[PDB]
Amino acid sequence: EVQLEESGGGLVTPGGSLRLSCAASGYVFSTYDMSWVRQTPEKRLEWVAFISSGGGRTSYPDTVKGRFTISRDDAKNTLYLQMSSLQSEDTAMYYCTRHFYAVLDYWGRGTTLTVSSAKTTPPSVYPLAPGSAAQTNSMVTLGCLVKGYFPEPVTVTWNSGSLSSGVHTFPAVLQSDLYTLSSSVTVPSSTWPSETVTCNVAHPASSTKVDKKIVP
Amino acid sequence: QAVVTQESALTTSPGETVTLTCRSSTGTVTTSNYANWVQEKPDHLFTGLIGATNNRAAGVPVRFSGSLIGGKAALTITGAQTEDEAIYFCALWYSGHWVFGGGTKLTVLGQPKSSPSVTLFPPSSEELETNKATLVCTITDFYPGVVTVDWKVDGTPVTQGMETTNPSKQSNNKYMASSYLTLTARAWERHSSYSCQVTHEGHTVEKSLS
Ligand SMILES: CO[C@H]1O[C@H](C)[C@@H](NC(=O)[C@H](O)CCO)[C@H](O)[C@@H]1OC
Repeated sequence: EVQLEESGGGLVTPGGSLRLSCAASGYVFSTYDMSWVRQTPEKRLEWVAFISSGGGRTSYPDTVKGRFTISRDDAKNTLYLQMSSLQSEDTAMYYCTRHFYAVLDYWGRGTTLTVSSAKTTPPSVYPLAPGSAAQTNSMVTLGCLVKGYFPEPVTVTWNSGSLSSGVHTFPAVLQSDLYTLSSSVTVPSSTWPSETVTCNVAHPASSTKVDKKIVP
Repeated sequence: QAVVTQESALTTSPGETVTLTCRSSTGTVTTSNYANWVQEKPDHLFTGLIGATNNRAAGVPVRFSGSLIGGKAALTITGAQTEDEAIYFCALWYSGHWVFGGGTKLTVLGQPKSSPSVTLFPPSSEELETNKATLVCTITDFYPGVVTVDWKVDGTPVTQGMETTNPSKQSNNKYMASSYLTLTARAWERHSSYSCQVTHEGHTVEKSLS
């Protein structure tokens, strides 16, 4: 059972250095050529480095030439990516893959790298109330705008976990070096505003928690 | 170096045959480009399907095939199945360098088409106090997973200050997305009408606020 496992990513600041590891198992690691590839936040895949069986050839795209260095340790079944001069466009999930006779068949699970100078920052939480008695239906949708935090993630719950059907929490966007995301819930018209609906936002990197009550 | 381009999105139905293509800007794809096709499924799970133009990997269903067609590499799925809805990337080998395409979002109709449910929210009093105003347009329950969102302020199309998330898959396999219009609280007080328009499968759902 072929397995590739990357690790070593986390948060660094521009100008920093870091070594990612890709540990292989379940096949004879020394026979194959390998590559590292990253998937960016815009969701594109970019090839980043290549090393052949034996280590005699390595090759890189011009954007990381001179900064990244791939190498391999056959005795430990592990592929490395030495990164220096990191820049914020290096923020991505990094994956190792093997060249199985020119077929990129097995890919690892990937490790996240965020390169940013932002400081740890708790979010501000604002309520999203219909802002109209034009209530489409007998269902009313409400929300929480979770703005300006760093880094990810945040977890959103409603009424402390008691309200869980009809919740959509969207992927976060990057607005000016900080993240923003929204979560919404749709409830029956007779629930609100008779009953209370609060969004509970937890931000683990800053150990902060915010509870926002949504009022008409 | 080369620019690699693939169809952005395709829609097929289960049991049919779809073909996805990959072209180089360099001119013509060849056997010595060892075209590869990698599948991406939800939760960033990558699987190599085809490499060396037409060599299928082990365990990959037989309905996937690779070939070169009119100067391009191609992937055909004969008998597309429901679990095939996913993103497909191609990579071309340039004497030591891999160059990947943008990836095609392939939909395999596994449920009736479903129109987006759109909700447009006004900025709150508490964010106004900070001299900023965020308009949030939430779009859910749509299938297929591709939408287009346009904003208008007083009937004029907005060209900056907006950010839309990429469609993400819901529990029920329909998709959702968010869009944001970021203004200053002065700007919010100077305009009367705000509109969020969502275009899905030829139909436009619009939500406006005054
Ligand atoms: C000729 O170079 C290409 O085609 C070659 C066949 C590849 N060699 C290997 O894949 C393997 O690692 C061979 C096992 O030693 C190499 O990675 C590359 O793949 C696109």
